[PDB]
Amino acid sequence: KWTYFGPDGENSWSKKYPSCGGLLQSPIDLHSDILQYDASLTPLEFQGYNLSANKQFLLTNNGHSVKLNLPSDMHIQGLQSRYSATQLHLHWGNPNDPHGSEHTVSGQHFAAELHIVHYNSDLYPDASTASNKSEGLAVLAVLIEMGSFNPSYDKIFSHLQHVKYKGQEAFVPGFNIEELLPERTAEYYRYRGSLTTPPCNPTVLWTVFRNPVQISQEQLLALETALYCTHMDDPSPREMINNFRQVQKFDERLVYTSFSQ
Ligand SMILES: Cc1cc(C)nc(Sc2c(F)c(F)c(S(N)(=O)=O)c(F)c2F)n1
Ligand SMILES: [Zn+2]
Repeated sequence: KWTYFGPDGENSWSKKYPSCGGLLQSPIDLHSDILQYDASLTPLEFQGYNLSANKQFLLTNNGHSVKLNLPSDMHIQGLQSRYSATQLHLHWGNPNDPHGSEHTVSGQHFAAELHIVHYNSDLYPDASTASNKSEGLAVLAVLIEMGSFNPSYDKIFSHLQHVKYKGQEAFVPGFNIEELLPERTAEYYRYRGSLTTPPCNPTVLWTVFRNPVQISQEQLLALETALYCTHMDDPSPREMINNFRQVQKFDERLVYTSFSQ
């Protein structure tokens, strides 16, 4: 069992999941000392991200986040191999300190973070197999700040009061997942790291977009207050808050940027 708070929290993940104490761990603070421009980093292309509106996709509260299942025909092109999507989900803080992204930029958290998980489908039959191979996974990260309402993020958030408890599910009509991405997607940070949850496998090629998107005050507060880690009618609920990992050491290494500074 793992959590973000108390005896099963992140300083204890290495007891059940040894890779959480291993090398290449994410997330990290993206700061000047550790950045270098790499002009060979080209734009990713996002294929099949305009999901059919006549199809539904499963939204689930899994006890650790809210996750939307994504289809195999969605992928990114541009890496050595094609990577196919498997799911997206979010990380956030809480209303008294609404700074719960995973990655930080020059020490600042953002309000929340979206992850769109993909696996190397040219070399591996599924995401479980890929998850133990170097560069087996590729995750896209979008930093989220509070400001303007976001109609495209609302296609997910409008369902939150109906997946309040662990194990609950909703169906979301397809919509264009590219509208969750920020401006200037050609500008990003790129590095080799790990899953930021157990089992913390060091097998993720990260792409964190440079620019954040905005969601409203009301949307961020729904995300921070609607959900629980526990089942309905568990007599001692646990609020799903602060489900982000602290930044990790990152020494002797570099994050590559597709933008110059
Ligand atoms: C290790 C493994 C195997 C499989 C099949 N899916 C997953 S899904 C997943 C994942 F791949 C991720 F990269 C992450 S994250 N926070 O984006 O690092 C995650 F939370 C996840 F839930 N992870
Ligand atoms: Zn994540």
